Amino acid sequence: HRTAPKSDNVYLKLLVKLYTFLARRTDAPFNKVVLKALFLSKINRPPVSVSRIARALKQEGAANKTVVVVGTVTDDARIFEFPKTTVAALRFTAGARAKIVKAGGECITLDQLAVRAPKGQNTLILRGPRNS
Amino acid sequence: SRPQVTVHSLTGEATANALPLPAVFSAPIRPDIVHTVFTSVNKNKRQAYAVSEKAAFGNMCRGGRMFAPTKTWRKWNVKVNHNEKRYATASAIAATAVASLVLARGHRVEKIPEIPLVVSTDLESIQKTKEAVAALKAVGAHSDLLKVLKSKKLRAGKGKYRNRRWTQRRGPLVVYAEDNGIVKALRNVPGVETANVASLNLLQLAPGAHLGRFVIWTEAAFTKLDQVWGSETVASSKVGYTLPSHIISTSDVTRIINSSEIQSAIRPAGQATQKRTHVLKKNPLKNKQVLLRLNPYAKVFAAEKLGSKKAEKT
Amino acid sequence: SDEIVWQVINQSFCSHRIKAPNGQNFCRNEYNVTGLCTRQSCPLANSKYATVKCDNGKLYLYMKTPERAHTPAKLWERIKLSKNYTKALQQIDEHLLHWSK
RNA sequence: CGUGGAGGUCAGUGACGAAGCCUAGACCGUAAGGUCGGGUCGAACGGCCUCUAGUGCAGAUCUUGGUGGUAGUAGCAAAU
RNA sequence: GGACCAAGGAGUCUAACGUCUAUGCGAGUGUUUGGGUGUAAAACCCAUACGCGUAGGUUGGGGCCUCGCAAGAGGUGCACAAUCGACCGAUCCUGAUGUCUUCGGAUGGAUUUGAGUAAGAGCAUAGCUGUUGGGACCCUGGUUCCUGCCGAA
RNA sequence: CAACUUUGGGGCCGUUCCUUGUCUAUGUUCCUUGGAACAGGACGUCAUAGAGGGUGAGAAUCCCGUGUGGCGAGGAGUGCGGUUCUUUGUAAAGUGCCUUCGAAGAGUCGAGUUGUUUUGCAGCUCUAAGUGGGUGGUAAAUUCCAUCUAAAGCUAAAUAUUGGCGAGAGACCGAUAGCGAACAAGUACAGUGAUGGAAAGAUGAAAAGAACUUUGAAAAGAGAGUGAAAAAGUACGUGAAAUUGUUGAAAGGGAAGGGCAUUUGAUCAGACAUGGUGUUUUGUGCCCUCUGCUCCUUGUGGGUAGGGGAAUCUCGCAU
Ligand SMILES: [Zn+2]
Repeated sequence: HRTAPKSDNVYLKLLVKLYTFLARRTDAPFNKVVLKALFLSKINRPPVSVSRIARALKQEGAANKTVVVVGTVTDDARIFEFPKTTVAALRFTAGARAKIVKAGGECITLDQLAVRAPKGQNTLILRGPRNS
Repeated sequence: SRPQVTVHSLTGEATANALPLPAVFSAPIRPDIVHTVFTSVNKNKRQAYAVSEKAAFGNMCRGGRMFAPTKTWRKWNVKVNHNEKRYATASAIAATAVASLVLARGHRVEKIPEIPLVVSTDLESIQKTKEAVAALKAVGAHSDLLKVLKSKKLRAGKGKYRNRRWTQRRGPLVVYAEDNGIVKALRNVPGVETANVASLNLLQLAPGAHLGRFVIWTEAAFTKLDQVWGSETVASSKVGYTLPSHIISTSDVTRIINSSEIQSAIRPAGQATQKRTHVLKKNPLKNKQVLLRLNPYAKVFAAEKLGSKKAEKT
Repeated sequence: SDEIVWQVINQSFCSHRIKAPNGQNFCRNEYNVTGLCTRQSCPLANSKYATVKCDNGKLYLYMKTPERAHTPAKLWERIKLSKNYTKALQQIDEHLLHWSK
């Protein structure tokens, strides 16, 4: 479909340049997935609730994994207990950002994510549940 | 990204006091959003126009009614999301610090003390034009003023005789906390426009949607910018507003690429331009050198001459 | 910020940039070494920079450091070049030691 | 690609000649078109990044204006 | 359909739903009826309301991890899909404990049901476009620049 | 009954409002070009005035204004602010308590019908009540409760305004557009009338609008002259195409057009090109030496003076 972001956010195009350097110069399929996810529209980037993130952290062997969201991490007050984990994403709503910080966790940008996992070591990628 | 900025005297020199950055200059710079907001804001001060209602009968006809009589109820003003408009203003304010942007727009700021240029609040208390112009001489924005003054040209359009006769470039923008006669003093000099910190007009900020007009700050205004936009320390003074975040922390991508650890994790690179192989086909069965890069048996084949070999008489 | 400043200068209005009939671009930036307005070329988009430039008679090497991104009056450093052509090229290679090609 | 207008910019061009017109003058564009020479001419006008539209004509027995042949013909109050 | 030539001359605007895209914020979102402010039809700030939305298993499977020189193996598994479930509402029978003589639904069934639960995604602005209506391209006829790509009945 | 509490009317002068009048900055400094500087360059001054216009071309500084304030003048006037003159006569009013009373919209309400409207209104006929009447919920019901006073009247402001009287603006049109009408446009004209309804802007800075001679009925010329320009002559800025005339060239003889390709003929373009490398001569300077001064970005810096020397070296320049 898109071979380029149809957006004109400059910082987004910067991350596209960074991850296209990675997706050329790495052999992990991770950065290719990240590049293909960066092209997605607002409909094709559905938001991810932090409740869905914690329900994802209920998976086996994932507690020392990091989570990556190409999209927006949104808050949900329907959860109380949220684990201390590391979340990297594009955008953070201030409620979800305070949930992650208040749980002792970490709000990460995708540049710092690339610095931490250039080959995508020990990661998780979550997609929002699209209906319409 | 330095912590603080030296205030400058009206005589123009490094005053010993310095002021920390108001962290508004750390805002994301989004010229797409500045552009989209700027179009709609520039569509605001517009007066409608129309043809007469009933005043042959053909659009093709001489003197007939025209195709599509221009009606007043075509949309003139454009509604803008308030956070989005504030975001455009914040990106403009952050862009004014940089001054590679200010040179990139076109300003004569090559001999000014520093960026963002901050003068004492005593500047506000000037009430005469000649003193404030001499003050801007003492600053070093004189060349920008002379640029604006030379730049007065006549408008090429018909709108010359629609009360829009003359045109000229824009110059410095003076930001004050409080008027003390400064806005009357700078009113007569061309190209200079003053602004309270509360307003900070985007049209005055990024004229023509080009980021980074040359902006002069007074000392109290520069402190007051923290009050106006907030920080992580000072709240906002705007109801439920936050100085917005970055999606990428480091502004330099090539720094990240060439850092150390990406440079550790990455395979070796190519020649950075491709070595052309086989630019032209050399046929075998002639050109015996390319026959010899193939089939090394061909040499001893020709040596023994097996193509003309005599069989046994059996 | 340099790549942000560059993409502003590139994708939006570089005031020094001139558009040729060919399509090629040209900065009227007085410090620009090549005539062009490209990524390496704009002095506004790069903080480490250098330029041979003449004041009335004598030719000066002009150095630009990221250390002086602020204070643009004190921005450019000036070096008097020798009248010996060989010596002045040697001076260039000295002051641009550990510097890019 | 072109047109009117608008914001920014080129401290753009211009009475030592802008715009327009002509050009059995040259050039660049695949083209839409653009650039220059020369002549005429007298007062404004362009390039770039954007905005905006009353924005592109061969026809519609289109509208208006101008000019042909018919034809020195018909014909002599065809208007005088 | 045409004597020629010049100029003018034909899909504009608006309203209501709809897709797509971009942007801001995000379970919220929407300043501009209005008030305050102003260098004054601009910009700037905003009280109260209002609008719209919100209020289990198995099989895979992007990847990721481990091991393996590699090939491959094992594990955890995004989105989404299929299955088997469960529950809610309905569906038609069972009709208890009680029962004001006609009230009652307890329990157990049965199929489908549903943009159902089983952990949100929307609001606003802009752009391009689809349908409808306002004279709505102009008056059967006409309907204004180029190039590239795709291209039927 | 007890107290308290209160007084109205003028004048005048200000103020307020309207209508005006008047005053209130800074170059016409040198040079070039131009018919004309208001253009270009150099040097300036004002500014709470760099809006706009005019002046022979883009005028802050030439003029009018503009901006800031000032001084008037004539009215309107009770809006209030001072003064000043008077106003009482058992005058008028207000609050609490006590006592005694304690009167209101009828051809209306309503009902029927008809028309009209989508329930009112109108007509016709009938036509009331006074703890009354109107209207709405309510019910565990021989209900309760709610809420107003119709059939008399006035009332600013927030509102509409394609008219009037004025202003101020425009991402509007620039003479086939924009009003039909930028002009002696509702005109000329047409129609018996009601009515319909055009076309038509630009000499020049100044008319300086062509003295005078001559042809010529007269129209038009030709000499001449003005003008920066009649390649601006009241047919007049600029002056396209269609179409016309003359001359030149070529072709054709009842010939139509283009496309390719080439000759011939005519014709145009076609260096302000004239240097580099090495060596050598002499001279000069940021070259050498000595003695300084100065700016900070204080270094791998920048500017700059004086005298001496090339006798030797060396760089650049000139030769
Ligand atoms: Zn550039």
